[PDB]
Amino acid sequence: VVIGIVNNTVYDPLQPELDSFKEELDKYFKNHTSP
Amino acid sequence: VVIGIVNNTVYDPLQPELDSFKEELDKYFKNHTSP
Amino acid sequence: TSGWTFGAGPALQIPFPMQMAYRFNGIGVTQNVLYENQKLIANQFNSAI
Ligand SMILES: *[C@@H]1O[C@H](CO)[C@@H](O[C@@H]2O[C@H](CO)[C@@H](O[C@H]3O[C@H](CO)[C@@H](O)[C@H](O)[C@@H]3O)[C@H](O)[C@H]2NC(C)=O)[C@H](O)[C@H]1NC(C)=O
Ligand SMILES: *[C@@H]1O[C@H](CO)[C@@H](O[C@@H]2O[C@H](CO)[C@@H](O[C@H]3O[C@H](CO)[C@@H](O)[C@H](O)[C@@H]3O)[C@H](O)[C@H]2NC(C)=O)[C@H](O)[C@H]1NC(C)=O
Ligand SMILES: *[C@@H]1O[C@H](CO)[C@@H](O)[C@H](O)[C@H]1NC(C)=O
Ligand SMILES: *[C@@H]1O[C@H](CO)[C@@H](O)[C@H](O)[C@H]1NC(C)=O
Ligand SMILES: *[C@@H]1O[C@H](CO)[C@@H](O)[C@H](O)[C@H]1NC(C)=O
Ligand SMILES: *[C@@H]1O[C@H](CO)[C@@H](O)[C@H](O)[C@H]1NC(C)=O
Repeated sequence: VVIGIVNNTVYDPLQPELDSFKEELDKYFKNHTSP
Repeated sequence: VVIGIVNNTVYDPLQPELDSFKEELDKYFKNHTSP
Repeated sequence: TSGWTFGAGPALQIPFPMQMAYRFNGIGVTQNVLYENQKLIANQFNSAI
């Protein structure tokens, strides 16, 4: 509907801090197979 | 204290994406118990 | 051409379709109403003139 809109990405704040926990969780799974 | 308040539920923007993360986490445990 | 900036200082150009969104924000209406009803609003203004 809007005339003149442009194409770009939108960075969202929750995704990076939860991605820190996601990397932490992947590391925890990987270390959890070690024993 | 407030006169005239009504009863209803309140939706919260963090619950649904952390619920998707909880479902992903449960799926990850379920897959991790398979081997 | 410049909204209200020319009366306050150096003249700063601004698109009219954004100046009207600023006016709507001024009168307490969110700006997306303009971007969704621009054609109708323009027709109203022309008919009024
Ligand atoms: C910013 O990103 C938008 C999403 O990728 C993009 O919209 C995409 O535009 C192309 C071409 O205009 C569409 O491609 C389709 O084009 C016609 C329909 O008009 C179909 O018949 C074709 O088979 C093809 O599928 C994409 O579908 C469309 N994407 C979406 C999600 O609608 C914008 O174009 C990008 N911004 C700019 C300035 O290009
Ligand atoms: C919206 O939800 C509220 C919370 O569930 C609810 O409040 C509840 O109201 C009932 C009846 O008014 C209470 O029931 C108690 O009533 C008397 C006290 O007046 C007690 O002696 C009884 O034993 C019984 O326990 C609930 O305790 C009360 N809940 C809470 C948490 O305080 C509202 O009534 C709901 N909205 C509407 C319009 O009903
Ligand atoms: C601005 O005007 C030019 C032509 O003068 C046109 O090509 C362009 O699409 C216009 N931009 C918008 C956002 O309408
Ligand atoms: C892996 O888990 C063990 C206990 O099971 C712990 O001692 C160790 O510090 C962990 N390593 C990492 C990198 O998390
Ligand atoms: C509004 O008035 C009616 C009676 O006129 C009363 O039953 C009701 O509780 C009132 N509502 C509030 C929010 O005070
Ligand atoms: C389960 O984990 C294994 C790791 O060996 C992976 O190859 C597989 O794709 C996983 N399946 C799902 C459904 O996540």
